[PDB]
Amino acid sequence: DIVLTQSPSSLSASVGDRVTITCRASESVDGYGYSFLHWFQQKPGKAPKLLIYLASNLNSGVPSRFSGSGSGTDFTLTISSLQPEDFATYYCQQNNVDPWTFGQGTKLEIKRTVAAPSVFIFPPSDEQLKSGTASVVCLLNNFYPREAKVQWKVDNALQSGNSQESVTEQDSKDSTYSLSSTLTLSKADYEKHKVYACEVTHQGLSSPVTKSFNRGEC
Amino acid sequence: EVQLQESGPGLVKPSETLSLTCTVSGDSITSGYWNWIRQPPGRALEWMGYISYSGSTYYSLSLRSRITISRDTSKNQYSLRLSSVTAADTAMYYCALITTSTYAMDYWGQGTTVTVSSASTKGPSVFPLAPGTAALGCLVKDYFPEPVTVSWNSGALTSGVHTFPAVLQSSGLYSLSSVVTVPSSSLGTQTYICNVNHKPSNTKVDKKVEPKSC
Amino acid sequence: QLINTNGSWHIN
Repeated sequence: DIVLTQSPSSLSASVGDRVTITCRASESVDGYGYSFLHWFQQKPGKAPKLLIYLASNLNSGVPSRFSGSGSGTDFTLTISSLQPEDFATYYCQQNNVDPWTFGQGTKLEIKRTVAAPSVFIFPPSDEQLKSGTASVVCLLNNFYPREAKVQWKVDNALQSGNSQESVTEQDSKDSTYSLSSTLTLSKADYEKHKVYACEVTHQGLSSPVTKSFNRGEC
Repeated sequence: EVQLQESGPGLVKPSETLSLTCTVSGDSITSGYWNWIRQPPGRALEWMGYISYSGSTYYSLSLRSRITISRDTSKNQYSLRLSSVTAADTAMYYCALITTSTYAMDYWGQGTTVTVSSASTKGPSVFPLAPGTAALGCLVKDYFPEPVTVSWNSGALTSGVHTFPAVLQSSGLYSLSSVVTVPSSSLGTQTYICNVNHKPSNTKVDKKVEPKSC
Repeated sequence: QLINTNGSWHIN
């Protein structure tokens, strides 16, 4: 079957940098003077948006920094000078050769300066405690780069194996990340200890930041 | 302007048949080409098939023995049927239109997630993450399958909202939190409610988040 | 306007 190969599969660039993404078709996608090769932009959790149609036509409403080139088997998407909102996965798509296909996507990541996280800690709710489980949540808000270390401590005892992390995708305006770390304990285990603390190590912090609370529906 | 909207069950059992409908507004399905596209989690888009303005169809060869696309112009809808599903069919499913203005997939629905699993649906438990700038949120625990969506104040509060990717727990159920930052001075005066939608179980939960004591 | 049949666009 026809295959579309994109290159590169991922790239990191700073705001204002030029971006070039290639799409190679294993056979010609041309017909009747057109190239049936289209480019899409897909942001996290959203449907793809058409950027360029028929190789070189800018779709209505798309910023002019986007352009497409190419013919036959070789195509290029160019972003002349990147904006923060260009963070996305980009796909090529051909619809003139059976079977229709997409490229495998190119993920564009945005590089920027260091931003320290703002840290918040949340105790478990009384309503959750009834159920026999306690979730303690630590929020790291609006930081860069993504790399961060979160260490839980309960009555000064370091925790391991009972926490899970989740990180947002880069923000469309300032390219930062936010992260949650969730510590899961038994109600019994939660009620036997007092001091709950989340310690955050990140490039933007000269020394680790700890947020804590003392238990109890006090 | 044309708008496309997917609907149908969010969970299907292995071996059974997946059905989805795309309801179209602002344009008649007697123009254009009406497609189904899918995307397994974290993977590339895959074109499945179309039904045209005339009722002609075109299906992906690898899906032919399992796929049907049908339509009802009185309802201005078209539908996907996919038989004998497996875990390979777990995906976000999109309907998309090709118009002859571009010969491209120029208009898309928002997508609907279908998970192929023998496990039962389970709606979420929602708990408060209680509060210059203050943070607050909702913990959305123990639901299946994905996804949940979260809004704040019925969509009126959007700035500073972060809803984290779901994590699969050891229980086989999913969890996530949604947080927002707001002025500390607004605490006690402004009400904050997280609106959790779990379409797979047709459950909605609206949790008010306020300060505690200690 | 071109017409699509079996994946390919043609005159008609």
